[PDB]
Amino acid sequence: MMGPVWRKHYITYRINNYTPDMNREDVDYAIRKAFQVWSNVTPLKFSKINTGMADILVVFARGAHGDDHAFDGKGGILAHAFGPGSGIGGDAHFDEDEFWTTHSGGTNLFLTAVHEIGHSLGLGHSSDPKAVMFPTYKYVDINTFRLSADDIRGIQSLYGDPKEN
Ligand SMILES: [Ca+2]
Ligand SMILES: [Ca+2]
Ligand SMILES: [Ca+2]
Ligand SMILES: [Zn+2]
Ligand SMILES: [Zn+2]
Repeated sequence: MMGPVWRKHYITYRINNYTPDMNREDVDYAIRKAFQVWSNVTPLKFSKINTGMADILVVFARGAHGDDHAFDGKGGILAHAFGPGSGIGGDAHFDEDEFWTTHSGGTNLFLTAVHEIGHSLGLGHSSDPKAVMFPTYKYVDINTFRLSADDIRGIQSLYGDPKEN
């Protein structure tokens, strides 16, 4: 059986704080485009809010940061996220000890967020090294990036595919 799902289509996110590694606008853009990857294949729609309680909180932090999953310094775990639910449910956390970038150096924020949001929507890891839900990081350019068949099958068995027209 698989884990619980969001039981609505309009889902909100809030960026709690920004990493200083990147331009603030680029954080915004990378996160929006990572949600779009998943919006493109489901009926889910994501919007950013700046106040109010959001479904998905995006956090940058080092070490312990208030949940049961203290980060571990540079390398190791890069980020983690919680599956659908209230409260900490759906939240996505990125380790500030990594160096977050818009490019092939350090750790690419966009690619990392697509994986984390995969978790936030209910997915687990894939055994396919081409899947974005493969557990370890491997850079691919934002332009060439595509969800694998396995990523699509996974997300569509949870939410359906849309819906158009
Ligand atoms: Ca780490
Ligand atoms: Ca939440
Ligand atoms: Ca950093
Ligand atoms: Zn955390
Ligand atoms: Zn993961």
